[PDB]
Amino acid sequence: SLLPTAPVRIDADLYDDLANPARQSLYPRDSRGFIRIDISLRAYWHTLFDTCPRLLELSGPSGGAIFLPFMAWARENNLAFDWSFFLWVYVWLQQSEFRERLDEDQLLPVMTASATRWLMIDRDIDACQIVLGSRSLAGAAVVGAKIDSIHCRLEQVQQVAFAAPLPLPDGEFGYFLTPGFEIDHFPGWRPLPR
Amino acid sequence: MQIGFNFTLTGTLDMVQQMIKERKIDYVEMLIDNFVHLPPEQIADSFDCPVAFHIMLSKYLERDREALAALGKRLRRFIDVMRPVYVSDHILYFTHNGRSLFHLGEIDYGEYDHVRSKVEQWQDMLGTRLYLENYPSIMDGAWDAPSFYERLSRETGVGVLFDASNAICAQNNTGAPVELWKKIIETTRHFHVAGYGTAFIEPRVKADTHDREMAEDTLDFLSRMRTSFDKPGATITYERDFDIDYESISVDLKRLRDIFPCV
Ligand SMILES: [Fe+3]
Ligand SMILES: [Fe+3]
Ligand SMILES: [Fe+3]
Repeated sequence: SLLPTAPVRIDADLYDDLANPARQSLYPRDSRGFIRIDISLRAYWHTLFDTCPRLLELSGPSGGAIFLPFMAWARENNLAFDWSFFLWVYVWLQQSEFRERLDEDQLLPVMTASATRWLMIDRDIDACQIVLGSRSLAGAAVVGAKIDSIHCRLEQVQQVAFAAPLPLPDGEFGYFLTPGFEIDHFPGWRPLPR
Repeated sequence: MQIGFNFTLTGTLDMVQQMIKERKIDYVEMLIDNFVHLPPEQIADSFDCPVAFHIMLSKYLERDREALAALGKRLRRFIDVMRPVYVSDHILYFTHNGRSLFHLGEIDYGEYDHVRSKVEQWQDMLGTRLYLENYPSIMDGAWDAPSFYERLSRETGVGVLFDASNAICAQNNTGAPVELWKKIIETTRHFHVAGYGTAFIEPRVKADTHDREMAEDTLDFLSRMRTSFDKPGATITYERDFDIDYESISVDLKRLRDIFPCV
């Protein structure tokens, strides 16, 4: 009735393989470790595609043609799967078989998704907004602001236009953080973490 | 038994205030580190009842000390303004070799010395007694966990926030009976319960999703041992993080009141 933990015993045995779709097969299919890894893989899958459904138009409904090579490429470049997760999927897409089908309609969802993830999970008390820039988004940025009022009806992520031209980032993307909820300085773009 | 509900999203404010008016819950449990940039008085004035604190992303087992201390200081101020009935956090594994897990890991309970020293540091920063929640185990750490939490509580003075449905997940997944937790259940005042789902590819493996009505074996658990759960000052937070639907929540809230009547 229970599923055998099979060649392992505890979660710590599986840590290294929780984000690796290629090594999942190495566990017996009827084993608990195979299931545990599968719940983890699906968390990554749904975090990517539930938030940015238009990416499935690129890959098809299974998402396999993005998800499998991107997860392999993420391990290769030792990506952190931090708030910039979605931005790094877009970077991968730019060198992928899908590179010709990227437009503003794919770009803005992944920028919103990363600004949203930053403002939901970052715990730096001293940073209240993230500002995201892109070479494919001239003169604007995507700003994610932590909640500072229980009674806001504005979305926590907005697109904001700058009156003074903004330098294009060196990479596809750049970011900076602000203390408090204004943009009263441009310190220059930082490159994506990791 | 007081019955609580967890507040995580600001868009659920009007619903939670409705549950307070209709006397469906008696306190609100804040996922408080979601709100560390709000004015603390605005939260206190939003809920016409006591509150309690649940900390999700302190990551106190791994976070660097400077960022951890700043978060602690901010939370200490929230504790002064709102006087939460209790303050609680987790024993979770968030990051493997610099890579964030999106489905959080069960710590290895062999690592007691590491967890002990981190717990003491974080409890010290918060300035109050900390309660630590059990994990909805999938792998066989479920068998180690009760003895681990009792030792940890003895040596550091933390309390245990006992999540009944996480333990039922652990039992369904690993065989570890929920009776292993009897001593902790008769000790702590503070409890959690929620619905759980299943792994998409294996219905026998239970996932702690908080998106669903409480299962029958979770309800038998609470009912079978209602005198062990219920105490002076006992509280139980119902958790609903997804499909946050007013009417389904009210079914589960009423079923808890059926099990734990007011007098
Ligand atoms: Fe929790
Ligand atoms: Fe819980
Ligand atoms: Fe739970």
